Amino acid sequence: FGEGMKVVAAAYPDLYDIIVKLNDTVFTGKTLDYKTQKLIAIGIVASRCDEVAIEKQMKSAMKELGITKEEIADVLRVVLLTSGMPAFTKAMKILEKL
Amino acid sequence: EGMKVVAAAYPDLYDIIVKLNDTVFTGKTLDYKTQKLIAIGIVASRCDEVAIEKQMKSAMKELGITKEEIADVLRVVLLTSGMPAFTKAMKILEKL
Amino acid sequence: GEGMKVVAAAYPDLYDIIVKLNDTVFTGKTLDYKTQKLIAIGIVASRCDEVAIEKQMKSAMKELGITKEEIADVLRVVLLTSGMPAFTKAMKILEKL
Amino acid sequence: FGEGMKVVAAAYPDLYDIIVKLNDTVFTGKTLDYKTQKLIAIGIVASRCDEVAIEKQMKSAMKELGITKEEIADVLRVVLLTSGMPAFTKAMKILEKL
Amino acid sequence: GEGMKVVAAAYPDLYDIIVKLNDTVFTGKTLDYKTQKLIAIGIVASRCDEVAIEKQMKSAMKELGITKEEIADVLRVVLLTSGMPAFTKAMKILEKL
Amino acid sequence: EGMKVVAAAYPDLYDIIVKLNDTVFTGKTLDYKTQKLIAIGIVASRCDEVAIEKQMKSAMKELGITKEEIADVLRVVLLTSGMPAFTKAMKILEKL
Repeated sequence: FGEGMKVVAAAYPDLYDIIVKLNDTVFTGKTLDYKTQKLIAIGIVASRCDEVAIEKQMKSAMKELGITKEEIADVLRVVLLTSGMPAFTKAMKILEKL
Repeated sequence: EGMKVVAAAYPDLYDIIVKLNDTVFTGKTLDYKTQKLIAIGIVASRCDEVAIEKQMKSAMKELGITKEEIADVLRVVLLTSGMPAFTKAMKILEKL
Repeated sequence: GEGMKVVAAAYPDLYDIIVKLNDTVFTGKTLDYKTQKLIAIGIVASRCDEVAIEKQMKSAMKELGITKEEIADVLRVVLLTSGMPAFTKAMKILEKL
Repeated sequence: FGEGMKVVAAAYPDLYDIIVKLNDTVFTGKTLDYKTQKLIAIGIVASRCDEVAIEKQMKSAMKELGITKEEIADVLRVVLLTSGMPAFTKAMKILEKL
Repeated sequence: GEGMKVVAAAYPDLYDIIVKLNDTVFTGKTLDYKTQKLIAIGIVASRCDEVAIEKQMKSAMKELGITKEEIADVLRVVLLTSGMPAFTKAMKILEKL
Repeated sequence: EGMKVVAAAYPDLYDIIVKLNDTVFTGKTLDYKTQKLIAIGIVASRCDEVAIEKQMKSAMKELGITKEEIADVLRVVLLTSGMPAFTKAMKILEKL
């Protein structure tokens, strides 16, 4: 996890621990694999305005799971349809710079 | 219907919407099912219950996407978007 | 609205400022009220509150004689800026209005 | 918790349990009391479009904590300033009907 | 934009439909392009993406000769529909533009 | 400044914004501090980092609201709004 979660670990250890368990359970799908769920997470975050959140989801996916920029771009096609040009173009620019 | 009126009244707009849809869902590497699961996650992260119900229903009917698959998407909605979105979407799923 | 009827009854200072806010917002330096009301439609149509969308559209048509095709021109912008879910919800609302 | 959470209890017991722990920890503030936090929760939910979520937060607050409609109305004043007339008027109407 | 330059290079079919979408959206049945572009400003100003806001405003001023007071009339509507945070962010963007 | 320009260019608008603010924060029963904590929660549930940082800074400076109090608000943001909003706001808080 990123800087935000390290602050939580420092400030509120028990809350941190419950968040980690939540995260680990969320990403233990019954049918969908972790890669698919992380692609979904990218889509959701990219549909909103948090540029740093978008960069971090994309970076972690590529680093941790080996997700490609081509796979991310396919996620962004869905962002365009669901969410419009502003979200799409912002996300595409972030992907390009990664 | 709804798009049925767009087709009749605004044929150019309708034609470009059909093409936008078709092109979006012609992925370079991810398949259509994966893209539709992403679409469900995005819509479920918001408050439009109709979009959510419609998105889920179409996915199940058109693609054979399962309720368990949808629930796996909703897990991600909880983490990204919080309890209200998650519990609303789970209630919707249960009625399908 | 029902919301505003009770605000007027129960919270007269808040109601007073709300009316004045509305009046001042819609007293543009350059843009006319029709243009501003079309902008308002676009903004609420870009979001998920069906009631707000139906109310902005219905008041526009009633107050200003705005047509469904004019509202649809607004919804074109909603599609581009906001995506298919917002567009399709708002277009169904418009059609049924 | 409401119908959504009962579905989660039925479908995913371990996920349900982690959510309950998260909830209980979130509402164990270090300084702010539970009433204050629930008023904040009303504000946040009311700032968005989920009418059912708004009705449920308000109902539970009034039932569980004895929060008044006058206190909720003061929350909604802040919703107006932060979020605009649509959110304010929708929330006020829901409060009125409660 | 940078986003669109790479889409054009890498994804020509998607780029093609995006351009056509834009062109069709901004070919209104009744409303003119200026009105539609003001609506677009209002919608993106109601949300949190500063880049989109700066881009819509800058293109409006450049393409259409839209003035800061005209944009401010849009922002009046943003305040009413969307609240102080959106209004103040967008007004600062406008002022600095 | 930003509102400083509004004051000069659009005096009626400015005057009504000041009154809206003042009236909103004249609660019938809740105090100003409680209302400002609510405001922090609402803004933090969204993506505008500047609004969040400004809201927190003003609250601490104007009202003596503490970082621990702000963190208690952010707990509610996590539950209502998810991890991204929570972790972003915690990162902002840490720098204040």
